Amino acid sequence: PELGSREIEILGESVVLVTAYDENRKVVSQGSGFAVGTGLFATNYHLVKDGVVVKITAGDGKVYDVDGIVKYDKAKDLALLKTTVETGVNPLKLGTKKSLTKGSRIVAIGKANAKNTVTKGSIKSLKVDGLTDAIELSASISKESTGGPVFDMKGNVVGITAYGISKQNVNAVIPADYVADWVKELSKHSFGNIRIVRKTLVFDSDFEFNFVVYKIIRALENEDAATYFGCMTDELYKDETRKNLEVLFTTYDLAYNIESINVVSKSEEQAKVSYVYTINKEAGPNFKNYRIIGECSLIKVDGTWKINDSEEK
Repeated sequence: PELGSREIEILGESVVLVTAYDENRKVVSQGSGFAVGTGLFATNYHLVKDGVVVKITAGDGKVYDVDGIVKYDKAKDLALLKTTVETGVNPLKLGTKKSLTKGSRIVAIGKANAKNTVTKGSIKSLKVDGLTDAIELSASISKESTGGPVFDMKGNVVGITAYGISKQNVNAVIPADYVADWVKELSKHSFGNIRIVRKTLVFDSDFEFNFVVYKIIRALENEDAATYFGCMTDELYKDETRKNLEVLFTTYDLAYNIESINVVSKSEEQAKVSYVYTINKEAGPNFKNYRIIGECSLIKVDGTWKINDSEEK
């Protein structure tokens, strides 16, 4: 009852390279992921959280654009990505942590920069002190394989590698049950109907405009008023806004989940961009989580695009 090389090679064809880029096309993070649907890939949240643009590379070299993050869990360092198109990458069958015993053998597969690394090991413990639900392994899985699948001797995905998720030198993996729950919920929706929770951009002809809106929302999320006011014309700055931001940044920890950013209209010195995002409270006193559906006007000032008006509901 041991997973053979032939099976490992076949399962490895579902493992992909996940690369996140900043607005200047620089690589900010890179790791592994795996297909769990035709256009759905599981990975770590840390590999994509700072990616303005995210790309997936399959074992055959094919590169796919990421449309956005459809599910995520910060405490479990978990993310589910949706590609802009359905890919030819075969989804992997997911198992459960309920079948695991301590001492049982596992195989982790990761994609280096798009060739595979196979790491062998065993289950040390069915819990990890400090984590709500994690599995401890007897030895380490390399940083480059993070976000990749962990298989049992039957070939089912029982975990997801998560480099640095616990205390230093603790080797912990997240149970596949969490990804299976997301896949089951999303299974009831067609591909085109799956909704984005945290939007990632593509380097297309609309990038210059969509990025202003992406940057200004990201600045509110990072508690960065200097970047927030830098995204708008000098005219839009108000002392009252600056004061309101100080209270918001010190009172709460907030997540700004972007659903969509789209150019409505554009020209050489003027543009309109629509956007949808939610504000979710992670910590602090009472806060009513809410959705913002807006549209803003942009103008080119000394070459740099800036927001000169907005309307939100």
